Formats: sequence, C-alpha cells, structure tokens
Amino acid sequence: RNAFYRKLQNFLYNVLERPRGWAFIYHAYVFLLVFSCLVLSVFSTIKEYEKSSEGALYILEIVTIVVFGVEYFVRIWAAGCCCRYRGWRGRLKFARKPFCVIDIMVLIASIAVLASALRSLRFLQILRMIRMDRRGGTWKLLGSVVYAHSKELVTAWYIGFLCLILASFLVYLAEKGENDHFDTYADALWWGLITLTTIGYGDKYPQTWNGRLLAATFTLIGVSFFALPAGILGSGFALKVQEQHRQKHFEKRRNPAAGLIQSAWRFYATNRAVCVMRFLVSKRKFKESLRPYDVMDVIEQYSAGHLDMLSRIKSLQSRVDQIVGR
Amino acid sequence: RNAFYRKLQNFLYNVLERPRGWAFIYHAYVFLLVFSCLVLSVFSTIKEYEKSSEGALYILEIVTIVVFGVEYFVRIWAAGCCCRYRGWRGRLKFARKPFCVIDIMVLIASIAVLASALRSLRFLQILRMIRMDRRGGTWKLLGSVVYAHSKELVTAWYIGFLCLILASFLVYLAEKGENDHFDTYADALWWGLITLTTIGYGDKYPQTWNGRLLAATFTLIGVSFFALPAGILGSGFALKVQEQHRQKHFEKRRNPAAGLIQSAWRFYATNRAVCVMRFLVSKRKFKESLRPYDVMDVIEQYSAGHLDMLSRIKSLQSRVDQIVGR
Amino acid sequence: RNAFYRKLQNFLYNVLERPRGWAFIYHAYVFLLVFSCLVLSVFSTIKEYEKSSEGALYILEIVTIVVFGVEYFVRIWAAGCCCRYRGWRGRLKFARKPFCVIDIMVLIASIAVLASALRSLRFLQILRMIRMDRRGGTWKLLGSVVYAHSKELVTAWYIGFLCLILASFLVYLAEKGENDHFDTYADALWWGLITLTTIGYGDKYPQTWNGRLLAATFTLIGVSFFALPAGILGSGFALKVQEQHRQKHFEKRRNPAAGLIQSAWRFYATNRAVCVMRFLVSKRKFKESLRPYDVMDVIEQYSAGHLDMLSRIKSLQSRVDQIVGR
Amino acid sequence: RNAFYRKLQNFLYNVLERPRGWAFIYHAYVFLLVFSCLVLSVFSTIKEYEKSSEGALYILEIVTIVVFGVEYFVRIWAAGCCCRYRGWRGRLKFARKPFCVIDIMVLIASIAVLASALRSLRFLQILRMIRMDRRGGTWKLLGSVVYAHSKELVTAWYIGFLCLILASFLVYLAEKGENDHFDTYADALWWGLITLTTIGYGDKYPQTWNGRLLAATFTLIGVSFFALPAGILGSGFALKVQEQHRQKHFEKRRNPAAGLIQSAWRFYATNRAVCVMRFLVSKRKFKESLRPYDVMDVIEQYSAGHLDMLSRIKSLQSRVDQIVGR
Amino acid sequence: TEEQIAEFKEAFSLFDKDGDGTITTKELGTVMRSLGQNPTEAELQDMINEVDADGNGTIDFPEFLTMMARKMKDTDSEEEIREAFRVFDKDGNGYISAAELRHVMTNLGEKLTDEEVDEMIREADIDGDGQVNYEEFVQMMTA
Amino acid sequence: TEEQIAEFKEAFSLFDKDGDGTITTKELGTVMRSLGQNPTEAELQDMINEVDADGNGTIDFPEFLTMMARKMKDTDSEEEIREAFRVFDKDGNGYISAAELRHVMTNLGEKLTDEEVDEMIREADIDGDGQVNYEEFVQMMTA
Amino acid sequence: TEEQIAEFKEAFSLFDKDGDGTITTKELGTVMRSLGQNPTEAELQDMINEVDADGNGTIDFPEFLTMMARKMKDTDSEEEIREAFRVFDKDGNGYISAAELRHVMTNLGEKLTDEEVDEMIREADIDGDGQVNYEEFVQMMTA
Amino acid sequence: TEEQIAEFKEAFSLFDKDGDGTITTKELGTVMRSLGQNPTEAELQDMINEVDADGNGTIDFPEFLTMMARKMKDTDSEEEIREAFRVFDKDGNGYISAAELRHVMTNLGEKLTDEEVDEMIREADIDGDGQVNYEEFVQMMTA
Ligand SMILES: C=C(C)[C@@H]1CCC(C)=C[C@H]1c1c(O)cc(CCCCC)cc1O
Ligand SMILES: C=C(C)[C@@H]1CCC(C)=C[C@H]1c1c(O)cc(CCCCC)cc1O
Ligand SMILES: C=C(C)[C@@H]1CCC(C)=C[C@H]1c1c(O)cc(CCCCC)cc1O
Ligand SMILES: C=C(C)[C@@H]1CCC(C)=C[C@H]1c1c(O)cc(CCCCC)cc1O
Ligand SMILES: C=C(C)[C@@H]1CCC(C)=C[C@H]1c1c(O)cc(CCCCC)cc1O
Ligand SMILES: C=C(C)[C@@H]1CCC(C)=C[C@H]1c1c(O)cc(CCCCC)cc1O
Ligand SMILES: C=C(C)[C@@H]1CCC(C)=C[C@H]1c1c(O)cc(CCCCC)cc1O
Repeated sequence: RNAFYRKLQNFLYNVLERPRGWAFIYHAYVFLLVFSCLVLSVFSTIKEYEKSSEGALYILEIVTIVVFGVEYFVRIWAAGCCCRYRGWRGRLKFARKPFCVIDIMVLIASIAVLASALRSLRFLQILRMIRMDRRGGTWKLLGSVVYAHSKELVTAWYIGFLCLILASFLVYLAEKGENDHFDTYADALWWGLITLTTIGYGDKYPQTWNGRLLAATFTLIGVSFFALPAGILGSGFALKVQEQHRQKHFEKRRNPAAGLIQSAWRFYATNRAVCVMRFLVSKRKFKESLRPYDVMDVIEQYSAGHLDMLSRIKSLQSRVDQIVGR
Repeated sequence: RNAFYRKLQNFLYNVLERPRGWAFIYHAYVFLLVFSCLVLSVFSTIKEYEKSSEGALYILEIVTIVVFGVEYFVRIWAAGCCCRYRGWRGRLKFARKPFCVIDIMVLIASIAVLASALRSLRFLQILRMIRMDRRGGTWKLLGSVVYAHSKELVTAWYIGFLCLILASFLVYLAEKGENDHFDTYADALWWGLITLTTIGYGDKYPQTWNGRLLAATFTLIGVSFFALPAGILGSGFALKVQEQHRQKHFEKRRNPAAGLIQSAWRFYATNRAVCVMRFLVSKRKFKESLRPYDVMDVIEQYSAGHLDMLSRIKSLQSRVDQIVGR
Repeated sequence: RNAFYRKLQNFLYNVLERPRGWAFIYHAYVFLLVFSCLVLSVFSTIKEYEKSSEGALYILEIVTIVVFGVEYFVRIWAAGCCCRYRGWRGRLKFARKPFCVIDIMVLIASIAVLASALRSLRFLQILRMIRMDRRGGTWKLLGSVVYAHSKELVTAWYIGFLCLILASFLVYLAEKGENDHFDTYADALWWGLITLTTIGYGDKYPQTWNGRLLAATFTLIGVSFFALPAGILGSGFALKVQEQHRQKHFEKRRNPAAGLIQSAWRFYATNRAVCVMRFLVSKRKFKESLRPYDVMDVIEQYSAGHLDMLSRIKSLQSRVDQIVGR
Repeated sequence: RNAFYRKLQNFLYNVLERPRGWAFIYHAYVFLLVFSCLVLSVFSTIKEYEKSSEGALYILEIVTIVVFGVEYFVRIWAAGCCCRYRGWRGRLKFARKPFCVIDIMVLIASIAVLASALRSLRFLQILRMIRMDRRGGTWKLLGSVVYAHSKELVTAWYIGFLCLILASFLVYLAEKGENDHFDTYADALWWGLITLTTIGYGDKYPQTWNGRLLAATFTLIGVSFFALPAGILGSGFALKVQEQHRQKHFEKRRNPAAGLIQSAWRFYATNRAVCVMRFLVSKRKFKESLRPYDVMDVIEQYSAGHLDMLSRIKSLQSRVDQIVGR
Repeated sequence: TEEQIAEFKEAFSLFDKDGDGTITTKELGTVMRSLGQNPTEAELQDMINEVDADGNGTIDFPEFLTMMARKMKDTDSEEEIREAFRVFDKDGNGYISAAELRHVMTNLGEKLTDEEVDEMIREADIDGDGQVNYEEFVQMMTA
Repeated sequence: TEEQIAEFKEAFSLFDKDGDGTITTKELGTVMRSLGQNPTEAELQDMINEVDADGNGTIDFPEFLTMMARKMKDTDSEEEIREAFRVFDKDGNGYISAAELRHVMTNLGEKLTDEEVDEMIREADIDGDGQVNYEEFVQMMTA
Repeated sequence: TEEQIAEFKEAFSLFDKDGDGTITTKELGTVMRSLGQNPTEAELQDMINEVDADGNGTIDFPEFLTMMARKMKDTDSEEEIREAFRVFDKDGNGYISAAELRHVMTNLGEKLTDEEVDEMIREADIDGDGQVNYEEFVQMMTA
Repeated sequence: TEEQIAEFKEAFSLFDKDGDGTITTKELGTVMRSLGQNPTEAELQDMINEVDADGNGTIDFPEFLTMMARKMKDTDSEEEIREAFRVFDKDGNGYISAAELRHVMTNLGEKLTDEEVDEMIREADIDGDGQVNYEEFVQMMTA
C-alpha cells in the first residue's frame, strides 16, 4: 500500500500546508476552535460568568492541546513529500522552519501551563491566533498595497494632520473660556482627533457658536481627509484583485521555462561558446517572461508583430524589384 | 382572439417574472405596499399610536392578501408561455418551484391568521419582505463580489481584529484603575469595537491621558482597517459594473451557437466520424466562446491575426522563391 | 464698433451661460454672495445676534437684488448671439426658458418682499441657491451614476435593511427588560439605524452583555453594508472621470459629420436613388460614430484592419496563382 | 581626493534633496525629531506634566537647532553639484530658493527665541513641520486629484448641502416645541451637520417620533452623500497610482529627445531651410512624445502600423498589376 | 403620379440589371462605378441594410418607391444635421466662419468640389455676414 | 456487433491511410477534402485533441470505437443545445419563430443548405404553430 | 539685407520648383532627396504644417522669411533642449558623462556622424572635465 | 591553462572570421548556421547584449575568456532552474512524472531530441521511481 500511503501523505501535506479548496474548511474549524478559546477568555474576565467561563475554557483548552499536537505530528510526518525534508536531517531542518518552531514551542509552553498562570494562558491564546496565519500572507498583502500607495497615504496623513492641528487650535481659541471641555490645548487636540475620525464620543464638543461654526467649517473637510486612507486602500485592493483576475488567464510562462531547462541541460552536457551563450539567452527569456505579467507584454507583442511584418514587406519589396529587373 | 390572448399572457408572464423596464414600476408599487405593512407593524408597537396603527394595518393586510392572491393566480396562469409548464402536470411542476411554494404557503398562512397572532403577522410580513427578491439575485451578487475579494476581506478582518485586541488591552491597562468604564477587559473590548467602527456612543471613553494617547495612536489606524471592507466592496462593485458595461457590447456568442445547433442536427441525422467529431468541435467552440467574455478573447484575436498573417507571408516567400527559380 | 460690440456680446453670453475657465470665477463670486445671504439668515435665527444679522442681511439682500437684476438683463441682451433668440419673438422665447422664468419670477418676488415676510425671504434664498445650478448638471450626473449602479445600490439597501431589522430585533429581545432604552421595538429600530450608520448618538446603547455581544456581531457587518453605497458611488464617479479623461483624446467624430452634411446637401440639391442612399449611409456613419466613444470603436478598428488585410492577402494569392499559371 | 570629494558631495546632495530609497530613512529620523518636539509642546500644555515636558522640550529644541543648522550648511555646500549653483553668486541664488529662505529664517528666529516666547516656539515648530514637505508635493498631488474630480466633488457638495438644509429644517419643524435641543434653526443645522457627517456627539438628537422618522429618512441618504468625497478621492488616488504604475514601463521619451538635441546642434552649426525645419520637426516630435504618456500613444501606434501596411499593400497591387501587364 | 412611377421603374430597371425585381449589391456597385466612384463592400452592405425592409438581401420595387417617398422634411433628419453643424461650430455661437466652412467642405470627410461649397456660400448666406448661419439654412432645406 | 466493428475498421482504414493504427491530422484533412470542404489547421488539430485520449497526436482503433460508442443521449449534450437555443430565443418564451429560425440556418454560422432547415421545420414542428419549440424538439433528438 | 533677400529668393526658387510661390510637399521631398535623406509623407506633412501660417498647404515667400526671422535665441527653444538633456542625464547632476554622450549621439535617435559628436566634445568642453555640462553649453548656443 | 587558452583562441578565430578581435553578430549567425539551425536578429542582439561587457557591439578575446570562466556552479543559476522545474511541477510535490517530463521535453519550447530526454531519464533517475526529482538533480548538475 506504499502507493496509497504516498497519496494519503501528499493529501495530508496539501491540506495542512497551502490548501486550495475545501481543505480550507478544516482550517476554519480549527480556527473557530482557537477563536472560541479566545472568546471564552474574555468571558472569564466578567465576574458574573467567570465560573462557567473557566469551566468550559478548561476543556476547550485541553481540546485545543490535543488538536494542535496531533496536527503538528501529522504535519511533521507529511513533510516527507517535499525532497528538502527527508530522513532525520531533512525533517529536523523542516522543524527548523520558523512557524514550526513557533508551533512546537507554544504547544510545549501551553502543556506546561496545564501542569497567576492565567495571563500566560491569554498570551498563548493570542500567540496561536497570530500564528494562525502561518505564512505572513495577510501582512505581506497589506504591506504591498500600502507601499504601492505610500505617497498617497503620506499626503493624506500630512494634510489631515495639518487640518487636525489647525482646527483644534482654532476651536480651542473659540472655546477656551466659555467651556470646560477645552481647558487645555491637549483637550482640544483630543476633541479634534475624535471628531475628524467621526468617532464623536460627545464628551467634548464645541458649545460657543463661534466654536461651532469653526468646527463645522473644518470638520467638513477633515472628515474626508481622515476617511481618505480607507478609500485609497479599498480601491487599491479592488484594483489589485481585478488585475490579478485578468492576469490569471495569460499563462505565458511556459515556453521560456522549457527553453531554460533544455539549455541548462545542454550546457551541462557540453563539458562550447554556443551552449553557454544559449543558456544565458534562455535565462534572459525566462526572467523577461517572469517580469511583465501585464499589458507591457501585449505592447511588446504588438511591437514584435509590427517589426516582423515590416521585415516581410521589405523582403516583398526586394523580390518585386528583382522580378521587375528580370 | 387566441393570438391576442397569447400576447397578453406573454406580457403578463414577462412583467410578473423577470422584467426589463417599466414593468419594474409595478413591482415597486407592490413592494411599497408590503413595505408599508412592515412600517405599520413598527408603529403598532408604539403605545401612543397603537390604535390607529392597528386600524390602518388591518385594511392594509387585507389589501396585501388580495394583491398577493391575484398576483399568484395570474402568475400561475401566465406560466403557460414557457414549454416546461404546460397542462396539469406542467403547472403543478411550476408550482413546485421553491419561491412559488413559499408564496402560496405564506398566502395561506396569512389568510389563516386573518381568520397572540400578532407575532405570526410580523414574521409573515418579514417573510414576504425577504421573498420579494424572488430569485436570490441580491445574495448572489453580494456573494460573488465578496468571494472575489475573499483574501482582501480576510486580511482586513485579521489585521483589524489584531488592532482591536491590542488597542483594547493597552487602553484597559492604562485605564483599569482611574476609570470605571474599563472595569473589565470585556468592557475595554466593547469600547474598542465601538470606537474602531467609529460608532462612538460615548458611554465608555478613555479619561487618563496615557489612555487617551494610546487610544489616539491605535484608532488612527484601526478606523481605517475597520472601514476597509466598505471601500473594498464598493470598489469591487464599481469595477464589476464597469466591466459589465464594457462586455455588454461585444456580442461574440452567436456563430459558435449556430455551429453547435447545426452540427448537433447533422450528427442526429447521421444515424459518421466526421459528423460526430464536428459536433464535438462545435460544442468546444460554444464553450470557448462562453468562458472568456473579456479581453482574453481580444488577445486570442490578436494571436489569430498574427499567426494567419505569418502563414500568408510564408506562402508569399514560397511563391516569390519559386518565381525567382522560374 | 459693431464688430467689437458683437465680440463683447459673445463674451458676455459665454461667461453668463456655459463657461469654460476663469469665467467660473465670476459665478463663484455671485454664488458666495447668495451663499452669504443664506448664512446670514441662519444667524438671524440666533436671538443673541439677531439684530446685527438682520442689519447686515437687509443690505446683502438689496445687493443680491441689484446683482441678479443686472445679470438677468445682461443675459437677455447677450442672448442675441444664438440664432434661436433674435428680435422680439426670439428673445421672448429665450425668456420662455424654464430657468430664465425662474430667475425673473424670483427677482420679482424678492423685490416685492422688499416693498411675517421673513419666511418668504428664506424660501426665496433657498430657491436662488437651488437655481444656482441653472442646468440640472449635478442632478443629471448623480442620477446617471446612481442608475448605472442601480442593481448594486438596491442589493446593498436590501441586505443592509435585513441586517438592520434582524439586529434591532435581536438586541431588543436581549435588552427588552433590563434597559429602558429598548422599551419598544421602535426604539430598538432607532438604535439599530443610528449605530449601523455609525452616527452613534449614545442616547440608546445596549447594556446587557448578551445585547452587547449581539450588537457587536451584527454591527461588524452592518456598518460595512451601510457604508457600501458611499464606496460604490465614489468608485463609480472616479471610474467615470477616468474614462472621460481617456475618451477626451480620440476625437473621432469629424469625418462622419462632414460626410453627413455633404450628403444631406447633395440630396437636397438632387431634387436620385444614389443620393438618398448615400444620405442614409452618411447618417448611419454619423450615429455609429456617436454611440461607442469607447474601446468598442477600437475593437471595430482591429476587425476592419484584419478583414482588409485578409482581402489583400486573398488578392495576393490570386495574383501569385495566376503568375504561376503564366 | 577630489573625485571622492565630488562623489561624497553628490551623495549628500541626493540624500538631502530629492531622495529615492534608504535616503528617506534619514528624513524620517529628522521628521520624528521635529514631530517629537511638537508632541512635547502639547504635553507642556497639560499642567500635570508641564515641568517634565518643558525640561525635555528645552533639550529637544537645542537638538533640533543643531540638526537643522548642520543640515542647512551641508545642503548649501552640496548645492555645488548642480551647475546653476556654483561660486558666490550661484550659491547666493541657491539660498534665494523659497524653501532655503524659509529654512534660514526659521533657524535664525529659533536661535533668537533661545536667547511669552512660548507661543513663538509653538508657531516655529508648526512652521518647521509644514516646511518638512520642502517641495509642495503633497499639496500638488491633492490639488491635482481634486481638480480632476472637481465636477464630482461639486455635485456631491451641492446635493449634500441641500440634503443637510432640508433635513435640518424638517427635523426642526418636527422638534421645535417638544425638545430644547432644537430651540433655533441654527441648533438644527448644527445637529444636521453633526449627524450627516456621522460624528454624532449626541448633544442634540431628535426625541419626537416624527422627528426620529424624518431624521432616519434623511440621514439614510445624507450620510452617503457626505461620505461620497472620501470615496471619490480614494478611488481617484488609487486609479492615478495604477495608471502611474502602468505608464512607468513604456519609456518612449528617448528617440524624440535625441533627435531634438541633434537637430538643435545641426541648426546651430548651420549659421538652411532643411536644418531649421528639421529642428522644428524634432521639437514637435519631442513634445508629442511628452503629451500622451497613455493609451492614446498606443492607438497612434495602431494607426501608424495600419496605414503603413495599407501603403505596402498598395505597392503590392501596383507591382502585381505591372507584372500581369508584363 | 403615373410619370413618377414610370421614371422610378426606369431607374429600377437601370439599377436591377437582372430584371427579376430582386436588386443585388453587385448591380448597385456596377452602376455606381458607371457613375464614377468605387463603392466598398462595407459601404454597400450598410446601404443594403439601410434600404432593405424585409431582410433577404434584395429590395422589391414597392420598397424602392416607399424609400423614395421620404422627403427631406418627412425624414425628420433635422437633429442629425443640426448636431453635426454644432460639432463643426467650434465657437458654438450658431454661426460658422466662411474660411473654416470652406476648408472643411473641401478638405474633410468626403472632399467636395469647389462648386458645391460655392453653392453653399451662395444660397445659405442670405445675410452675407461671413459668419454664415446653419439653423436657418437647415430650416430652409427642410422647407 | 461484429459487422459494427467491421464497418468501424473500414472507416478507420479509409481515415488512417498509413495503416499503422496512428491516424494523423493530414489524413483527416485529406479525407475531409475528399468529402468536399477544406479544413483548417486549427480545426483539424482541435479535432485531434477532442478525439485523442492519450496525448500523443494519434488515435488507436480502440479509442475510435470508444468515441463512436457515445450516442446523443449518452453524451449528455442537452445543456449546451438548450442554452444555445435560448441564446437564439430572442423572445425567450421557449419557442422560436419560423422566419428567424430559417434566417439563422441559411444566413448565420455554418451556412446550412435549405434542405436541412426544411427538414428542421418538417420534424420539429409537431404542433405546426410556426412558433416551433426547441425543448420537445431536443427531447426527441435526445430520445 | 538685399543680399540676404536675394539668396533667400534663390533658395526658395530651388525649393519651389514650380515657381508660382506655392511650395508643395513633393518639392521639399525632391530637393532634400537631392540633399540625400529619404523623407516620409508624415515627415514632410509635419514639416509643412510647422512652417505654414495660412492653412492651404503651400508657403509663400513672406511666410518663409518670417519663419527664418526666428533665430536660436529668438525661438526661445531653451526649455526643450534643457529638458531633453535632463532626460539623458541619467544621474541628473547637471553634467553628462562623455562616454554616454558619445554613445547616445552615435547609437540613438538620428544616427549622427562621429564628426558631429567630435564637434560637440570639442566645443562643449570649456572645462574639459569629461563630465560635460549642458547648461552653459546650451547657454552659448542660445547666445 | 596554456592549452585551454589555445583552444579558446582557436574557437574565437573560428567565430571572429574578421580576425580583428571584434566579433560581430553576422559572424555568430554564419557560424551557427554552419552548426545547423538559424538564429534570429532579436536572438543574436540579445546574445550580444548578454555577452558584451563594454557596450560597443563587439567582444574582445579577454571578455570571451571571462564569460567562459563562468562554470555552472559559479554562475549561481540554481534559483532559475529550481523555479522553472516548479513551474513544470504541476503537482508541486518536488517530483515530476516521467510522462509529463518527456512530453514537455519533446513537445514544448525548443523541441528536444529523444536522445537528450533519454539521457535525462537515465542520469536524473537515481531512484528510478518514475516520479523523478528535480532538486537533487539540479544539485548534481551544479556539482
Ligand atoms: C477637499 C475635499 C475633501 C472636498 C472638496 C473641497 C470642499 C468644497 C469639500 C470637500 C467636501 C466635503 O468635505 C464634504 C462634502 C459633502 C457635503 C458637505 C455639506 C456642506 C462635499 C465635499 O466636496
Ligand atoms: C503611530 C501612528 C500610527 C500615527 C501616525 C504616525 C505618527 C507620528 C503618530 C500616530 C499619531 C498619534 O499617536 C497621535 C496623534 C495626535 C495626538 C492625539 C491627541 C492626544 C497623531 C498621530 O499621527
Ligand atoms: C495603514 C494605514 C491605514 C495608513 C497608513 C499608516 C499610517 C501612517 C496612517 C494610516 C492613516 C490613518 O490611519 C489616518 C490618516 C488621516 C490623517 C491622520 C492624522 C494624524 C492617514 C493615514 O495614512
Ligand atoms: C460573525 C461575524 C460576522 C464577526 C466576524 C467573525 C467572527 C469569528 C465574530 C464576529 C465577531 C463578533 O461577534 C465579536 C467580536 C469582538 C467581541 C466584541 C466585544 C463584546 C469580533 C468578531 O469578529
Ligand atoms: C460581508 C462583509 C462586509 C465582510 C466580510 C464578512 C466578514 C467576516 C466581515 C466583513 C468585515 C467587517 O464587517 C469588518 C472588518 C474589519 C475588522 C473587524 C474586527 C473583528 C472586516 C470584515 O471582513
Ligand atoms: C426614502 C429613503 C431614502 C429610504 C430608503 C427607501 C425606503 C422605503 C425608506 C427610507 C427608510 C426610512 O425612511 C426609514 C427606515 C427605517 C426606520 C427607522 C426607525 C425609526 C428605512 C428606510 O429605508
Ligand atoms: C442615493 C444613495 C446614496 C443610495 C441610493 C438611494 C437609496 C434608496 C439609498 C442610498 C442608500 C443608503 O443611503 C443606504 C443604504 C444602506 C442600507 C440602508 C438601510 C435601509 C443603501 C442605499 O442604497
């Protein structure tokens, strides 16, 4: 059953590691489980329901222990599919992966906690919550979209901060005496931040009509400047998704790769100028196909087609001229 | 008048079922009607206006019964236009449609209620409000746009939740003693959720300056992370609408369909390899026209044009070479 | 000086009617003026500053009357530039324009008011504020963008309304007894609307922990559904602006127009089948240039180029075949 | 070491003036420094921490003095890289730059303040904060995006203002008597502005059920109209960034420039019709490459290719016709 | 009238060379080539699409009479020519300058002989102001 | 059956001119050209991939028998034909008018002879209402 | 001057082969082909619109003299050449390296003979630092 | 070594037919055509760009020796080979099936003779599992 064993091992590795479809459902389950623990912790804080919260939390934590331990061991076993993790040394290197190290250490620390330990339990719960990512994908995506719009976010922050400072100062001037809310410029700054973000507690609000007019005038644009980052990032995310959907179809990374591997094999077997030159050529084509993944490839295709057709027309001209001479 | 009868029946079916233009106006009317009922129910809750609210609601409910009954019977009668619903069995199957079943059962339940029944009346009103969709179109559209951006929404939720947890914890630490609002970490979590969403009741707000500084620092990014989903989904919806408008014009689904039907007829009449293989080919063209509905078709068109042109140029080269040899 | 007189008249007509550049500055001035009046009216309401507000408002109103009267007469005079408004009958028809009628009638009503008249003054001020549009451009733009996204706005409203109703009902159930805020389902509906819009007065908020948990769970998605329309419309507006900028350059409406005018003149002079057929053809080209104004024209251009090149290649094939036969 | 000296001078000029990569890190540092000073000023306002805040602020201000002075002198020295600023007169002109003048004058004013001077210190701190831009880049970007969408923002403002006025008036009518919040129409206007922006202090809110219904009906659309500008500008910023990313690759500004410089040199050496006309032609090509930077260039490329191919086909037709005659 | 129908029949016979009452595109192309200009395949396909009222690629004589019955006023073609003129009215004042008018007539779209544009300046310029109008001009063509 | 396999072998030998059991694109092109129509490189290659179940560019006799084994009902080709007819059902009522049907057959897609469309009107029009149905029709082709 | 006008008239007669004062595109093409380089229809048409100040496709002698009245300083072409040089100034320091300069001259845009780039290096190297400037250089060309 | 430099000089002389030490693209094209297949203009220009380290369109002998000095391990081309194999690794398990491997070698990119792919299946398949690995394989090519 070695074939069936290998099939099962590959399926387990795929579901535990990067999944594609219904495999994600499993993760959801475990995620909910760990999420549940987190929620129960919060409930343990309320003294009204602390007893029942802790009673459920103990068994939920032990269940988390069992699930995470079995998942970790299954992941270690299923790491054999990839070549880089084979045998004692290979699987030891696999356990050397940062997230596998995090998983094993959190498992052991939680086990020890089972054997004021509550704070450690809460910290471990949040630690597993953050480890749920397992790849940094969310952070990578957010950082990419933010850095792409770094100039826009910076200008939004700069102008919004200037608006906040100026509006807070003017309202403070208009409300310094006739209102205890704006006793100090720090209070006015707190008010300005709370309003321009549109949180608006109501603990501080202008009461003098001059202050009200100034606050109206400034918030009317400050709220927009403060809401700008949300819109900028949302539009950036949507455009990134749309372009990913469009680029999902082209699949123009195939021929350069085959050429690259063939040329590398030929040059390796050579051991000459043509072989090495062609290897460099094929690597060049490989990476030049890697980069664009966009409409620049299409413009390159138009340029190639047009220049080729022009060359064929020049050949036509030569042929017709020579025929006329004949 | 069978021709006029059939024309009227088709018009009724079109207006009752999927309409296109001014037919929608009728739906608006009925929608308003049912909506009005819902509103009156709410007004019946206010003890100040309960008597008049119920007095109007009785007649409005009877009117709703009349309208829905006549509409249901007219829909059943007009279902004859489509072939699938003809005769006793055909119309029985039409009534087997899930939304027709819902309509008939809600009608029957409401009339029975007419003959603490108020709660059943409210539930039936909301039931007809939800049934007003009649197709799941809104749910389908929302699900499509959400699933398209599933990664973006998930990262937004993950980072926003981490920001919520961290900000609530830090503000709780900075306000645990000197403020009764943040008595328990659950209270701090409630505060964090209310502010980061920018609802900001003001029932809980930081009062210690350390708490105020921490809340400012964290909300300044938390509000953006919490507003992200709205912007992401709005941009996704707008882009989907724009691409639908663009794709509304191409109309490149005609020739493959004609080829498919013609080849299917030919293969049916065959009863051979050529006809069956051409039927498969025409089906292939049909589906391959079905899929793209986007610029990928245009890139395919460029590829086809370029390869055909190159073939013609090769033919030219052969001809000119042979003429030179001639 | 009739030439200079006509130049000045055309300049006045352009600045008063649809302007392009710095002409708009003039409008801003007058707009500010009328806007100022509106503001003063509000200030007249505050009894603390009623006397000074009214004292300034009388002068500002007389100034508004002077400015609007002189502007109206200058507009009537400058209407002579267009052919449709020439002479007694032409200028009478020009005054028949709906906004000119509104302007003259508001001017007359205001002067009469000058000779509880305050309410009429406020209504006239808001009337001139709305008339400031003079074309319906803002309403036309908003309606266009809304109707383009009608399906998306409708689904957003439907799902957000369902979320509002359900969340309000559940919070009402969880807070009916232990909180006087949610005394009646109408109060819960008011709370739900105020929170899901993120206005969050704080006059009503959940206080029972079950109510708080339910409110958190529901608002976390309700706020997004309620903020959706803003994002959808913002993205639609931005995309419309971007496509307008792109389409501003093509200017492919020239040759069809020249052909249309030439063919119309030829057919008029004919008084035959060729002339009328060409007139219809040129009108067809005119409208077909009118419609696309988008990338569909570009795809049509690709199709035309490809089919023409195919025809030339077929001629090539015929020529080479005949040469081979020769 | 003059070569190394010049390399260091150019590196210093690049990092101080427009940087590209890790040079920005330095700016961040100095920015934080100045920002820190600003924050300390706010802390000096709180009487609870005024003493420590001032004690740290004096040191931080002296540190800012040192850093800005050394940076200014290093910038003046490194200005030698550019040709326009060489020698006494060149560097004097460099100091004539508006931001260099601002820097030197703020440095001197701060030095003098070191030797109620607190207000001057705060104003100087905000002055250096604003001078941190050093180029107007943020203002330029915001103005560009705003002016591009001027029509959209104006319609949003107009419709939102009409909604604000109407909703405030109707709620005032429905709440004039039975609520002291809406004592005067100015109070109702303040309420309307605070809610439609979704700031929602809660200091004023409708309490009569007619007022609550009217407020619900109007805010349901007013909040969207007020949030529109944020979404419009966010989408505009995202689209601008996307188009900048796309246009970053084409790099089609090279050949026209080389032609322009070569033709200018030829025309200068001429001292004739051909050279001057070619100089004008090359300038024309230079600016015509400058303008599009968009897909209009691509449509021009398609037009050029198609017309060229058609010309080649006409030559083909002439050749084949003459061969047939031969 | 009887003579009107007779001349329409003569025109159709000259057009429909086949004589079966089913006029084809090639006949129109050939007769037009006789008239002087070469029509394109797309031009003729649009022509047949416009004239045809049945959808079989040929026009019967009654259809030809019906399309001939449409006069300048009857066709209600006013909006199209007005909007075309506004497209040319680069100033938008309701009048078009003689220089630009002649340049467009003789250099844009279908280049038009100097005789036709001379006739335009002759007839349309009732006022002779150079800023020749097009609304009254198109109105008198409609009449 | 034995005769069925014999006739399939005869057809394959006619197709696979080489006789080695590896039918190629050129053989399909030549045989179809014999049948009357010229096939394109894209057409023939797509034919080959659709028929092929191994991925070497040639089809063995067992694969040929397997593809012949699929009948109209077995292939479950219903959805495609129904949706194509709906695409043609410009009214969407479930019936297609005779005029539009004949126009599409004789003027769209693959040009179909008047005989085939005549056979369609003959067989599909069980009720003879002119508004021929495409559901019972496809049901009878499936059966 | 009188001799200036005489030589300009000689140049125009050489250009305007017709001699009617209406220089056409074909005349420029032919005379400059005699000068050596092959033009394009777009090239010569752009030439004509750039030189034309009337809008009829032909240039009269007064227009030719007027366009020749624009000297290097008068044309105010400073900004264009400065921005082009900045475009080449990949470092942006205000000086362009000699190697890159020669490479661009002899390998980019219009292929310029080694003699012209040699003249550039000769005249522009007032300081002879290799990192030739393009501001003082363009300044002396302006002067 | 001395013999290594001698054989490099022989190869360069066979390549640089001119013998002036400035190898041109045409010489590469001619010698390669001698080797059997035709190079394209873009192919050769990319080749010269990759090999050239000066920027004049010709390669001197020291540059040729320098580019020959780069070994498979020295070039550090590992990442490219691994990512290409992953691109082919449709399953991504670290191993590539023999059938897909041979199909890709003999049917994709540069058509590769059956001998080369046979050599791959021979040398690379140390374990002979059919699911041949590409990581250890590229390691041994690197070594
Ligand atoms: C630079 C921003 C953000 C724009 C443009 C400049 C001005 C005039 C307003 C901003 C703005 C609002 O801040 C709010 C609205 C909504 C209606 C406001 C009711 C008076 C529109 C609106 O354009
Ligand atoms: C670290 C973040 C995310 C932001 C952005 C970067 C900077 C330098 C500070 C944070 C920040 C505050 O933490 C506080 C304020 C205003 C003070 C509020 C009044 C008590 C502004 C302010 O941008
Ligand atoms: C990761 C997000 C969401 C961005 C980028 C990181 C930082 C510096 C801030 C966020 C942000 C705000 O959260 C708010 C504003 C508006 C003005 C704030 C006034 C200090 C701008 C602004 O870029
Ligand atoms: C089911 C929805 C829609 C959301 C998203 C998915 C998850 C697992 C829970 C919901 C949710 C809460 O229901 C509550 C909180 C915070 C607790 C609030 C403090 C009382 C976060 C939180 O994401
Ligand atoms: C259907 C909507 C609107 C999405 C998708 C479904 C779910 C899981 C949440 C919505 C949503 C939020 O409503 C809010 C956030 C911000 C962080 C929330 C903190 C727990 C993200 C976030 O995806
Ligand atoms: C006319 C507008 C613009 C909206 C949208 C269309 C519909 C039918 C009603 C309006 C509206 C309310 O006027 C009130 C509610 C909830 C009641 C609030 C609780 C007192 C929802 C609600 O959609
Ligand atoms: C002109 C705008 C802004 C649209 C279109 C007209 C109407 C019906 C509503 C607006 C709108 C909301 O203002 C709010 C929602 C969210 C749910 C509201 C709950 C009743 C949807 C929603 O389309």
